[PDB]
Amino acid sequence: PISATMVGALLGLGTQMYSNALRKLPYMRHPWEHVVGMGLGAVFANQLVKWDVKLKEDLDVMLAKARAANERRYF
Amino acid sequence: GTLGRAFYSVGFWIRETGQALDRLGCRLQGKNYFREQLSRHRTLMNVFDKAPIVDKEAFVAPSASVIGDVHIGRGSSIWYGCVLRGDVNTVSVGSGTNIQDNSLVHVAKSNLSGKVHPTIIGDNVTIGHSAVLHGCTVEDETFIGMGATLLDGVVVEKHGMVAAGALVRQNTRIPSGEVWGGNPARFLRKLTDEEIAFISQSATNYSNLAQAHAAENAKPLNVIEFEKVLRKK
Amino acid sequence: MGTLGRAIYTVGNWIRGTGQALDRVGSLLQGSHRIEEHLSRHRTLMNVFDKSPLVDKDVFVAPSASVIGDVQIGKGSSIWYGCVLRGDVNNISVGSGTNIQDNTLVHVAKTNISGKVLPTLIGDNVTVGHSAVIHGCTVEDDAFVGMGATLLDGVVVEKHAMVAAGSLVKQNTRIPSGEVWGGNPAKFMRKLTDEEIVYISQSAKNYINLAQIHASENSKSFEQIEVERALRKKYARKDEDYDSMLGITRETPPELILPDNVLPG
Amino acid sequence: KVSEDKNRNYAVVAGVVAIVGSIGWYLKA
Ligand SMILES: [Zn+2]
Repeated sequence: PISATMVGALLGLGTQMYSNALRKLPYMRHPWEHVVGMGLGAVFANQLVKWDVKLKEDLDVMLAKARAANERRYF
Repeated sequence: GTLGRAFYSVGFWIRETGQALDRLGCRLQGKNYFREQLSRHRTLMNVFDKAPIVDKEAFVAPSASVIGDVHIGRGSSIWYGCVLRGDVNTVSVGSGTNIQDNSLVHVAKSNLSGKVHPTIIGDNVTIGHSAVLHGCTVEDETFIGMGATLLDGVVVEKHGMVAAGALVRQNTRIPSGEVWGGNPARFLRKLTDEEIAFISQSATNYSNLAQAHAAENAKPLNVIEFEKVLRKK
Repeated sequence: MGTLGRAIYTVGNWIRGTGQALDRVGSLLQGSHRIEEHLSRHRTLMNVFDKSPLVDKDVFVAPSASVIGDVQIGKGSSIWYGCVLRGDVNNISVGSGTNIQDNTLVHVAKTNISGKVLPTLIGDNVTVGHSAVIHGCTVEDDAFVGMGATLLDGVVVEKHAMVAAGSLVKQNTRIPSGEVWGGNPAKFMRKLTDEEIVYISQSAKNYINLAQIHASENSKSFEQIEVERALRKKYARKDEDYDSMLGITRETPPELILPDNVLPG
Repeated sequence: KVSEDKNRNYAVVAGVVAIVGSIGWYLKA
């Protein structure tokens, strides 16, 4: 369906064409750069999803510690 | 159509990539000649599928510009500095017709001012130096004077003559055997039989002069001038 | 240099081969519709009917100009961009210090309809404006032809005579000295003042100066073109403040400085 | 026959080493 790799590749393609358009160049001015941008976008999206998972995992442990400290007050 | 235009566009992406690759290969070998400013002028230029079709006997000067759908017949000639643009509509030139130096035969660039009329040039027609023909029709054996301007919708009938420097306004029909001149062009006098003989003899002569010019331009490019330009200090 | 240089050279050869193959594949995908650009076949100076143009040493002929056949151009003259001097059926003579401005056509006639057919004669210190048409006529020395004017066969423009811009001068018309003619057809407009004679002379003298800079630029080789491109880039802007901090003064190189005779001052 | 700019050759080798090292870095991580 809709995966991180696909969204990232599409966003990398969009960035290169957006960058070409901001410079008033043709959309496909340097197409190898479009290939590079798709690759980079896919890499970045997969890494971002993995990083989000790791961050949630770490936040769970830290909230566990916070709740333990707060529950210490009622002893 | 759309599929051909998509393929033409994707081909440009592959070509631009290949040309960049070639430039990379030269940069690795320390060659910079790809940076030389060389003229990109093409005598016959295409706009996607619209390309000029030129008879093998028709002389075209190397500095002339023939753009888009432009038909040139046998024995015709396009002289030095001439510009023929056939993008928004077609330009057709009949057999044995001379377009003299620096002439412009073009169609309307836009349809804002109405449907874009094509330009039709008949057979054995003389178009004088630096004349401007824009979306008109010129019938067989007519004379267009040097520096004349024919706007769109103008009909020049057979054996009709437009004097030099005449501005023929839009939709102005020049009847046969009539000399029209001035700004705007109006009837001036009736054409004489000697003038008709001179018209035909002139077009026959220009076909023979064009043959001469087409031969000297065909000469192999001098390697001596090439070496002189290369070795300048 | 050495083994590493040779290895990189071979790799670059492979890269160029691949690039050209990719270019061909893209061309095939385009449907062979695109007409390829080729080496330029325009000849600035060309013979015809075994007649060779005779051009003086210090004459600026623009590379885009077409000088064909039996054409003679004198010292200090200038043939600008897009000019066509086709002397194939007859003789074209151009005097000294005469400018033929951009996109002008000069032609001759083998035989006119009536009268004696004559070559195209242009005298000394004559100005011919942009996109003029000079056909089988005679322009005497120190005359003025406005831009977009058309002179037909037999026209004679006398010394210190002016043809106004856009004029259509009918066949065998004579423009007398000290007179300005104009219109379609051309006709007498008024007399020429002394300030206007001075203007004509100063026009020819200004164009001899302009011809020098244009001739210098158009004859530069690839190596010099690249050197001056780099220089122009290096001196386009300035940071005189940091120069003063460094104790240096950056000077414009002489190859980028125009002669004083072409500057507005 | 030979490329003579030695600094350019060194830079070419450096770019090649960067690319190959990036590939190996990914493959062994
Ligand atoms: Zn002519």
